[PDB]
Amino acid sequence: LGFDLDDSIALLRLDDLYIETFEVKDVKTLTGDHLSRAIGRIAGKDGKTKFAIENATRTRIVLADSKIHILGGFTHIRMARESVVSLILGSPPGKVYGNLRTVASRLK
Amino acid sequence: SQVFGVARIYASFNDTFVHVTDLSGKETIARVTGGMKVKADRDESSPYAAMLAAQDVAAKCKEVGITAVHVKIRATGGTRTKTPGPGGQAALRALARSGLRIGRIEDVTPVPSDST
Amino acid sequence: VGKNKRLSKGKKGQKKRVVDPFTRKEWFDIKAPSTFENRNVGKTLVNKSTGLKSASDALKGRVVEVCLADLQGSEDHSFRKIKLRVDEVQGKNLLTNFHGMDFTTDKLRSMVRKWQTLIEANVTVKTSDDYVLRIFAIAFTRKQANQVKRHSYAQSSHIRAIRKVISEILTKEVQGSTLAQLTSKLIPEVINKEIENATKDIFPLQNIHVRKVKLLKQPKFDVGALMALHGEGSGEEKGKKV
Amino acid sequence: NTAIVWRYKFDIYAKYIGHSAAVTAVGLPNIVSKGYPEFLLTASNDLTIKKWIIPKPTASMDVQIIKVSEYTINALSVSPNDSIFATASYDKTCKIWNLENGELEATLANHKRGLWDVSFCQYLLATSSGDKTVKIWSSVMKTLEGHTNAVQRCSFINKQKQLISCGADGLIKCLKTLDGHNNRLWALSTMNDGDMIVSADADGVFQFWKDCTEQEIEEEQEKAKLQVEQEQSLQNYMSKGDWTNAFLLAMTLDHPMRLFNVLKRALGESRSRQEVIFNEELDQAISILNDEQL
RNA sequence: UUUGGACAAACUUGGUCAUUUAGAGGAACUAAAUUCCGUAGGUGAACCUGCGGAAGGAUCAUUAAAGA
RNA sequence: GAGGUGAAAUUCUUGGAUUUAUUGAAGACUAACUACUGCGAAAGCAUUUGCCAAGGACGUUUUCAUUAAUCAAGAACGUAGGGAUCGGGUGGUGUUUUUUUAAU
Repeated sequence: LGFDLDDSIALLRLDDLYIETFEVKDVKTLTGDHLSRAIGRIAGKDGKTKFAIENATRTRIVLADSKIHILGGFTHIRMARESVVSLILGSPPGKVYGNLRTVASRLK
Repeated sequence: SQVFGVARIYASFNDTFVHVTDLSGKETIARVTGGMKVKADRDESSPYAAMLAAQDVAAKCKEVGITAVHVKIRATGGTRTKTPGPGGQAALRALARSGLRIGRIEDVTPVPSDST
Repeated sequence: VGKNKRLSKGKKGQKKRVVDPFTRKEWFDIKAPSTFENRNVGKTLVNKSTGLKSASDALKGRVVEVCLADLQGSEDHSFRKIKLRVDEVQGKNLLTNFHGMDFTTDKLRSMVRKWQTLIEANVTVKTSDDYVLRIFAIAFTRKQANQVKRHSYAQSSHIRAIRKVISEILTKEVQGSTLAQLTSKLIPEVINKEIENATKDIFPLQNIHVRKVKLLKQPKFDVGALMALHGEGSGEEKGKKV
Repeated sequence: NTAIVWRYKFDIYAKYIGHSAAVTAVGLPNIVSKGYPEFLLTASNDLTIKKWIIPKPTASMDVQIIKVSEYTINALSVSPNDSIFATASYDKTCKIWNLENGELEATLANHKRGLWDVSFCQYLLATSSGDKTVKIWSSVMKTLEGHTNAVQRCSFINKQKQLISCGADGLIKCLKTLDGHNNRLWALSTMNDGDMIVSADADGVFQFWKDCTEQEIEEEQEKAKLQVEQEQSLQNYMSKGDWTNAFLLAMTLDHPMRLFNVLKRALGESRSRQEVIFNEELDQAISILNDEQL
């Protein structure tokens, strides 16, 4: 499906990590120019916002051209999914950085 | 000699359904949900809730007599997520563990051809 | 859910405790038509065989969506599940007939990719019996060997030619056949290779499939014809001893 | 369809037909003078009630007679005076009708969610709704109580308090919950409405409560009387000598300064007098004692 | 038409007793550590319901060879 | 029990809500294919098949002979170079193709 093989081994061991999947097309209907804005906004620059969500919410994501996948534990899936859907609705990355600081404080 | 039911595992939002039927589709056996096991109303879509729900379905279906289950995962369909959430894999792992032979995992989630 | 949530004015209606229906239910087993092999496909609960909405007529309407690998024992077609309509109940064995066919959706969702175009066709055709089928057909552009360009697109005036010749030849393949013959020529996947042979002249055409047969009108029962599709049978005595 | 009455170990006495399934409350008078009652007030899910009469004995008597001048769905409750009965139900309808030509006399709506029960004593009205509070009528809006969730049924206890059910627990009136149940309750029954029984029921379990622990305040008065008795005898012993039982009272009351003084005097006596390190009675008196005050 | 009649739910005036009062004194005792326009609607402006629109908003892995 | 959310709540539900299966009706839309590709004067335009006309590029040893452009008023609708691709044409000469049914 698209995660790396060490991530899939991390799904194999420690069996309580599940794998959610959703689409860009469900929210705001995202015509193709805005879709390019959406995936560029989620990936950031050199993968940095995606790696920020990865290291923050203790989960790991991958994203195809219109369909993304998050694997991890279930409430971390939900935290990453609400941060991703806020960012794909379109928010300042500084604001989502502060929100992920608060969610990492919930994690600790 | 084995006999076959059909899972019809519904990985909905805010809920999860599992009810095995004999492979026509009429005579359903042991409808459970995610709500009727946990007591919180917050995680009636819990993977744990679907896990013990599928365990209870496996017990009741082994009581009736069906041994294998053709499994069919359905998401909520429509103009919505179109793709199974975590509860589908949770119920799948549970009733694949719980002594029940599994056959022909599929995906029967409806596709819209661009409805509203 | 629990004890702390709510009463919600719907639980006051009392519960009508237990009926224990699986002590009352009854097991039948299904016999598929003899075009296939391995006609025993499984078992089915119905009801207790009493009067007043009896079992043999509360039956005989349903369908069963069995897998073709479960019918043929060969994993070369794990997809292409079929639907058998249970039609004539005769002595604990539900004699069924053909009712439809569909691909499991993962196969076509893994067949379709980008950088190729796919062709659809579908006709309403009467067989040599009085069944009518909305029979479908899916097709895909082959990337030709020694190609260079990424595209492999059809010119959309080849698309009308391919769809015309594919509707014509599968209309011929239905109308020169009965329904049992249509199943026995659809199982070893031969109208696909016939489409590819009669249509490789115009375009290279990667894997062809039919993927759907929908029955829209059935002629009559013809109990004798349905028994002829399986094998004969005459229900006769069991000892009285009273 | 029906509502029936049983009289005489029992037997059927009179069937009653004609409703939409009669899925509702019944009611009898609390004033019966002759050898049979004369008012069966049943409700229905026709959004109506039916009053009728239970006739003379020595028959079977499946009848239907008097009017349905009503709502036109639960909790019918009859008066000891039988002048006004109550039919509170169905999203804040607190109506009370008159066991006669049934007028719309003093209907009330001061609740928020649907009603669940109404009851009122022989000894002046209390209803219970989905507002998780119970409310008291006279007229208009005397009192309310309030707890966790969905007060099902209430009942007056003998003049002025009331006990309520089915939050998860039978709670009296705030003061004194009683929480030996697990799931929902539809049961509250008293013997003589102030006395030593009240029975309640969960989905499976029975709880019989004896209301015979109001001698506990009597024995608590006895405990305080005991405390002041063997507290003042401690002062008497401190002023009169014989320090042994003075030590006993000081240890059982844990009075540390009097403890220090009592065994200081004991120690001075043991130094003055002539195996043995205090007086020997106090020696064995601290020898015998248990572990907690040790 | 009541031959004639004890009684009879509610009331009038007083008493009798009780409930809280409600706060206002007096004087005793015990305690006291994401932005915007146009069409239409209403909320006071904003803001918001729904639609067409311009992002002036910041693309990381994955990519045509497989030898049963 | 269903719904719904960050939690709830409203609502629906033993006259069987949710879910399952067999159908039937209704309107709207044309998932994936979908691309830095196609068309139209512009807004816009994606199911199949047929009809009705129109249009563009190419091809051309065909015809007419300056008929052209530009816009008030009016009118209808609302610097040079290279690679790749789409549509048409020419040439080459391998595989797909095939052969006396037509086509190209």
